[PDB]
Amino acid sequence: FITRSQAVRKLQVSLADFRRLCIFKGIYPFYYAKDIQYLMHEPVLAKFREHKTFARKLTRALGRGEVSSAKRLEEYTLDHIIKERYPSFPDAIRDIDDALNMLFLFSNLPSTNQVSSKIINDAQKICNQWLAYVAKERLVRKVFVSIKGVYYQANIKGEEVRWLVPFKFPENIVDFRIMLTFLEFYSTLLHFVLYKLYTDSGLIYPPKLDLKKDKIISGLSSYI
Amino acid sequence: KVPPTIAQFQYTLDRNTAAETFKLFNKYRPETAAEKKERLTKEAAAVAEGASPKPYAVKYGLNHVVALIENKKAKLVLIANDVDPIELVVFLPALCKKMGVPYAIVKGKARLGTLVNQKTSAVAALTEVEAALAKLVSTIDANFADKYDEVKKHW
Amino acid sequence: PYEPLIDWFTRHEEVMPLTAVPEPKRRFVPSKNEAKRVMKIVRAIREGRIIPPKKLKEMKEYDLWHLRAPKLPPPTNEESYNPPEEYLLSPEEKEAWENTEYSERERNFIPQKYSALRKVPGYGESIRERFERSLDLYLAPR
Amino acid sequence: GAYKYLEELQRKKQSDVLRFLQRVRVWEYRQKNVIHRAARPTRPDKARRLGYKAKQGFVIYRVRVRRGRSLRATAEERVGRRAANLRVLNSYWVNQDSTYKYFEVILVDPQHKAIRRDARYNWICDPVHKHREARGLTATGKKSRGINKGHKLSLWRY
Amino acid sequence: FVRAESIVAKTLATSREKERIKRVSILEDKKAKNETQHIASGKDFILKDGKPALLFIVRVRGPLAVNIPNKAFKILSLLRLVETNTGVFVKLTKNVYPLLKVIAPYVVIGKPSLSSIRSLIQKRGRIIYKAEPHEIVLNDNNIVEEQLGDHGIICVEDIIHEIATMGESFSVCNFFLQPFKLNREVSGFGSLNRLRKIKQREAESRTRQFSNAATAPVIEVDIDSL
RNA sequence: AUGGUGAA
RNA sequence: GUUCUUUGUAAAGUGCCUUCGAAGAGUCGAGUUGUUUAUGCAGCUCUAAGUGGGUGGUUCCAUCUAAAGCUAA
RNA sequence: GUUUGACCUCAAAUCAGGUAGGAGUACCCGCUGAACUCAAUAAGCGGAGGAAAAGAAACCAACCGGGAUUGCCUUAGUAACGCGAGUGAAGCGGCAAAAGCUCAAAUUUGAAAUCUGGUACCUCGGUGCCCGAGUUGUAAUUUGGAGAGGG
Repeated sequence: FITRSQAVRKLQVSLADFRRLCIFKGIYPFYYAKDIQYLMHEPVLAKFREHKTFARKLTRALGRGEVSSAKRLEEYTLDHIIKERYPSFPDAIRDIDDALNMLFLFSNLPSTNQVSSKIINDAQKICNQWLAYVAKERLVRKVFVSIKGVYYQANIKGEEVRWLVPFKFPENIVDFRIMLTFLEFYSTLLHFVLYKLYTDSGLIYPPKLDLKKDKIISGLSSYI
Repeated sequence: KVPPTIAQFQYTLDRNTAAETFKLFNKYRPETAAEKKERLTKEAAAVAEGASPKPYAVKYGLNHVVALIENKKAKLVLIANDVDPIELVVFLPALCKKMGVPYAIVKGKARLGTLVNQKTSAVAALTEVEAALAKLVSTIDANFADKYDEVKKHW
Repeated sequence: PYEPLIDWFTRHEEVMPLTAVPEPKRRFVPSKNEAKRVMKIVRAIREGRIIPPKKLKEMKEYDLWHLRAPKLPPPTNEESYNPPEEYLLSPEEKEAWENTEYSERERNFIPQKYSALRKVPGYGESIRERFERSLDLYLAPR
Repeated sequence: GAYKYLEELQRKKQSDVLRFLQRVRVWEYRQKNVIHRAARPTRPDKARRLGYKAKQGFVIYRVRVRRGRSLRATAEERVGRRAANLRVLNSYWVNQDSTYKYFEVILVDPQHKAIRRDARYNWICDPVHKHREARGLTATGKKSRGINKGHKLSLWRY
Repeated sequence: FVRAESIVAKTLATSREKERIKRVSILEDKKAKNETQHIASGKDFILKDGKPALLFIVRVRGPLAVNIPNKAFKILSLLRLVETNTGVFVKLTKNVYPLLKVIAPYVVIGKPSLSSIRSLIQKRGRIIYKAEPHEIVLNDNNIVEEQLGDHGIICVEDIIHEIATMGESFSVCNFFLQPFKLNREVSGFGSLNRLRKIKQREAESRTRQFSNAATAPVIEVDIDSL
């Protein structure tokens, strides 16, 4: 076992990126050496180093000038982690019950400096697919109208996901950085989960969607 | 003690005129490797499926910059102060003065090169330009070449 | 030791250039050294090993199918917008719950009742509960 | 070219500018180690006319030798000893002091693929040229050997 | 201390803005009188009329740091859109039509959508009232049921309908809404933010352009951008 | 003399 | 010999007309001190020229272009 | 705008791609170098190859010119020296073999056109992409036999 600081020094990766790595993988007690050794072999470290080098080269270009170089410099998904933490699709569905609460909360958050508009747009669009799928297989079994929101319980192959729908009222705004990493991981999981569910439903994916109806209500009344 | 021929640098162009010179030079930045390569690829694609005015760019290479000098082709010469081999640039101001060509000194060779893509350029010059070049030359003259014409003195 | 220099030579300006080198045609010709590279690229495109720039843009385009249980939190406990009248606890208990030390606090909600649906208030503590659960979602010793 | 002027400037070493430059650089050289890498040659004209080029694979060294064997050859041998994998093609003077003399030496890497891949310098990669300074085959070595041009028992079967 | 260039640039920009405002006002005064005999144009058109139409307006930054001009500053104060990235819904009318040109350089206008209006109302909202400095968000409809609802606007959906359907309580609700402070685009600085801002700025020139012509058609852009 | 060997 | 390629306003040579048109510096050299088979080298103060300079013998003539480098026999 | 990045320099790597030690030593290349003028001999030191080294004249020549370097005969036991013991060559002449040449040196400026490294294909390497070296100079064009621009 090694200390958290010792493990960070061995990985020589700043705590900000170590938080993301631990969230993707999961390490806790002081910490067992084997977990740190396994993490060090992950390919995500190479991608993080590449991103840091890209950022520093972009800063070099911006300081030197010639913005064309910075624009030209602009030229990933944690698929492997999904398999490790979710050995099988039922395991992913089981973990959904607590994972997707963060995504559903983010689906109604307002855009701010701490959260880019793209993140909120993706979160809202993910709901447009989740509700669309749930409205075709008719797996809804509970509709508890709680103060926190309407506590939905869709019987997703017998795991009774306890996802909660936040109210449409403005959710006035903690360290969102960790929340941002959790949202990114859950969105990466949701992409594959939705792909699998749509393939199982027999509908061609991605199916067509209607935007004029979206401009009227913007919600489940679209995307067939 | 530095001889009178040395210390001609370090006393350089003022802040505002230096910034104006940098802005003017940025208007004629030479095409970079990526831009040149993409332009050549586009030209090849156009020709391979289905004659331009002479280009303009800043002069930076010491050998060809000096070659333009003496021939009176250099309209303006910009020199760095922090160059490690001083002998490379000690004679350049004297040659420019003898040939009757405007010249100026700047602090920071890397900043000199940042406007010409290369990491460092030591010296730079311009061959062609639109009309602000004359005003910049007059300002540089009145602020360095005529106000500090006594560079031959002091130690 | 300390004397000024003499500008005996740097006082007159030459008229004619020091050299009368003949003018090369290349200066008056569109960069034949660049037409060479243009034709090399043309040859490479003809051989097909170089993709035209348009195809690069036109080609900028799948189902992939210490590990203790996370211990999910308990389900809802009479936090409905229209709960039984008996479950609407007195203000004194609600005040104690609100003033209860955090973390050690047991209940995660305050009892309330609302008849009209439009009167249902929006939850303001949703973000805080999710943030609290986030810590356990990855810092839990398990 | 600038070299045309640099050569003439270096010719008048007694001039004030070069006298100041030498006394400025002597202290910096002294503060450095006995043998140290030089990022760029302080006399680019001399190195370029000596066949040195700025392309990859070329290395410039500097070394200090006590004053009072030929100093150039001793400096070349000393730099070659530390730089076992490099070849001391040539060396030239840059600065002199009352107690020490400074000679710049240009090194060419034979293992580097860039040096091996060009016909203008691939000859130096042959094993025959190994330790060229050791045998005094350089310009200073040949001069010391007295290889000038001009005046400057056997029994057969029958 | 401030360098000379800034003062000269501000003066030059202010002169042009004042000249444009004066020309537009003088032309509009003659157009209203209906003489329409020795002016560039008398009719009005929009390209991408003064008929009723609910439109959304966003206060954009720029142009260069022109000192607050009386006409445009007062017009903005009427809509209380002084702060950048602030927007409010206004009822288009013939009398209000010249205001677009009066404050065209500082704002961008367009036709919103029902979904966009609903999302904006349900995601943002202010009620600056009971010391009453609190910026309480539209958490519950109780405030709407008490302070509002005299005309039947009891819930947020009623406010949405009034705004989209131009109801009688449109003026009352709009003032009560304390128009929203929309978040800025980049909302950052540092290594990536600088490049992102530089890239975004290019679209501003091609989208937020002012022809400065007295008879320039009303500038309109789809509100779907944000 | 050259180059090594050892000892109180 | 056999072949698939031969290419792009691509490269070279030669005679005619015309205009331009470089050369290895603490280096040659010089004095001294040590070595050398009265050449050369080395330490050191000085250290320069480009219709210039190095080696020679007759009244100043013959040859060459040094202080960088590769090269089987 | 007290924040920042560049450039220059100084360090670190169980990082990637590379190399020197040692041995043999007849021959070869330099330093040092002892005694019966002995001897620029022997020993010692350092470095290499199958040969090493030298090599295409700031050479010899006083001719009706020869014309890279090295070996043999001859020059010659002569010139020259110490005239004394001993040392001691070289041009020319004949023989075996012959080969040329490359950069600094003058603007590629209408395009650093140059190259190392990493990656995906067919592999004593070639192609696309990315980075880096490069302007304090990487390719072609010129090395005194001159050479360059043009018609």
